[PDB]
Amino acid sequence: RPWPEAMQLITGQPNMSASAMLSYFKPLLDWLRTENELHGEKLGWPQYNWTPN
Amino acid sequence: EYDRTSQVVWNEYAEANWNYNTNITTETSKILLQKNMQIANHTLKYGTQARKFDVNQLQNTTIKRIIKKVQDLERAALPAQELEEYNKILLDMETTYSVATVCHPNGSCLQLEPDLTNVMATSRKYEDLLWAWEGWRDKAGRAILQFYPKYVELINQAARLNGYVDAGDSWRSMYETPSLEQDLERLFQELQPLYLNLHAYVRRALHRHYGAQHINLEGPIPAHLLGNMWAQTWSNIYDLVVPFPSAPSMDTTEAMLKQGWTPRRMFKEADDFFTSLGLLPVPPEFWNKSMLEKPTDGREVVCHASAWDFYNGKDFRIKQCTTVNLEDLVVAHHEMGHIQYFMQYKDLPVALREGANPGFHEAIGDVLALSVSTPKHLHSLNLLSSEGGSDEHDINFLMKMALDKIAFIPFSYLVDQWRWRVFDGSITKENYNQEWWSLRLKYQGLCPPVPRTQGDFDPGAKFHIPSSVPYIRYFVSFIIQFQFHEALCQAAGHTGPLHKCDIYQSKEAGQRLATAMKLGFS
Amino acid sequence: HDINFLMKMALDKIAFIPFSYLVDQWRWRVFDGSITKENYNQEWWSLRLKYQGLCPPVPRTQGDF
Ligand SMILES: *[C@@H]1O[C@H](CO)[C@@H](O)[C@H](O)[C@H]1NC(C)=O
Ligand SMILES: *[C@@H]1O[C@H](CO)[C@@H](O)[C@H](O)[C@H]1NC(C)=O
Repeated sequence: RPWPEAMQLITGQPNMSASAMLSYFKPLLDWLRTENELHGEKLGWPQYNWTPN
Repeated sequence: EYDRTSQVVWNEYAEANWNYNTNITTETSKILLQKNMQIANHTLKYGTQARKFDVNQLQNTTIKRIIKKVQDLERAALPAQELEEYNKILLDMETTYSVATVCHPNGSCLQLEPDLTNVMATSRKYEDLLWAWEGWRDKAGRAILQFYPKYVELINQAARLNGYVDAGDSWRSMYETPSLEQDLERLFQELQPLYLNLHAYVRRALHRHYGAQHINLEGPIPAHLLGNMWAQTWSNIYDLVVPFPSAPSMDTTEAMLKQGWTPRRMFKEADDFFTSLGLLPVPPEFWNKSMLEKPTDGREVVCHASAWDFYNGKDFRIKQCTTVNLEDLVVAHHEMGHIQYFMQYKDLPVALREGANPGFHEAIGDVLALSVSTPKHLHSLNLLSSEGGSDEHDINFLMKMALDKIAFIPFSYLVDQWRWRVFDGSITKENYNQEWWSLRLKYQGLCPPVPRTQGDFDPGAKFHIPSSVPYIRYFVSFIIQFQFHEALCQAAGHTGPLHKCDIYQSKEAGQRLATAMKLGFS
Repeated sequence: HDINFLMKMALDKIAFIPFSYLVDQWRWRVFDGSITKENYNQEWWSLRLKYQGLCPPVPRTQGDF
């Protein structure tokens, strides 16, 4: 049988979602955001044209 | 009824555009905004009326075409607040690009069109070129980046309401080609080897001049060591890449100085060539009603534009002012072609008064310009060149003409490729510049002279990016104009060395151009 | 203890997510003919920079694969 049927059988929805992954790492995500805002750091790499050597 | 009302509405809108582009103030901005609101109102009303019609069941072609073209509202499909915000964003981007001047804080300041372009095309010092390039990119891009995401979102919303898909389909639908991208990619792959050879030769010449610290044999050339602020048409100044300097090589620098060669008489010469081709002349009011010279005050015009049509059948002005040069002559020929194309289909209805293909305008304007740039026609008019007497002269002219019209193909492809990618959401706001420079490296052979970090909106330095006009029409026109010239030279009765074939009193070629150019968008 | 364990698991899995998304993306683009042959490493490193945020420690010229 096609994949969505087994997806619905295992969980209940015939779709792929990242909500479970985000919920699993929620305490870590919150603590990491707090630490990053405390340390004064910006997300991403806004100096993309950079090479160590 | 639509034609009857649209004629006057668009005539008044074009008058407002003239007044804004010549008498730049804040009252001109207010008048332009409110007249944009008025034309949006008219277009919305008549498009809503035409939406009740059905195009599929209409058993005709011309009326079907008119209804189909009027079906979409373009920008006027947005809500009132969204339309007002979009107009304000577009005006703000245009006015922050036109007025931007970058300078050393010592006190002396320079403008793009008068001085920065001149100081970039003339100077040969690495540091001065780097200063000009970096400063202009800095100021223009950092000014425009604040607005650009909002403009992208609003234009995407307008296109989605019009029934297209994320504003890429909207601009690709002007060509009526479901397979446009594949055809253009095939054409670019065909032109790739010649461009690669020219790039290698130019890199060798630049390494000979600037040394090895800046330019190495293996690798890209810096994007500012070429001649233009954007390197769109690089090394048009070919004094550094001339194959072998020969005595009969044309100078084309003093040949328009000891004879005066005012812009008025250059446009007169272009019009005379157009008439001798066998085409109807421009109305006499054009010269004394338009403007093509420097002003008598500080505020003259926007940085760069093209010819303007008023759709009322009498006003065919030209706005370009660039003093006197050979590039000025070719640009004047291009604008004369634009005007003659605008004037050929005066008989057609207003909805069809656009042109057969957005690239056809530039292609037909520039094919005669390509024809007149040959040394034979220059010999026939005020100059003395060896023509086809020496093969070395022919190869030098070919190289000079190929530094134009080639190395512009990759840029004209690249700009609209990047804009299509950003419009369709593939380029996220966080990496506007990284993908632009990746395209610059991939298609062209250019590298950023200075590390260009995120937060520098390099694509905003091009005028067409904030002004929001398509750019791939130039690539299409540069592809097509050579086909047009080949056909017109075939109609001349001889082909031989096509690189030096010249069109002059070819009545049959002019007639063939007219019978297929009078069709317009029909 | 909870934060340490979650950080270890994140380093195990979420650090792997973008690389696994990028490698097959590059391969798909190669098979489609959108990568040609002149720039194999260039597009790979562009994808690495865009997704995983990594940079070549040494200048990677063409011919390295
Ligand atoms: C241009 O603007 C000035 C602003 O003082 C105005 O007086 C003038 O009438 C305008 N030009 C024309 C031709 O109306
Ligand atoms: C545009 O039409 C609407 C119709 O409701 C009207 O309210 C508005 O005043 C019109 N605007 C202009 C500038 O004519």
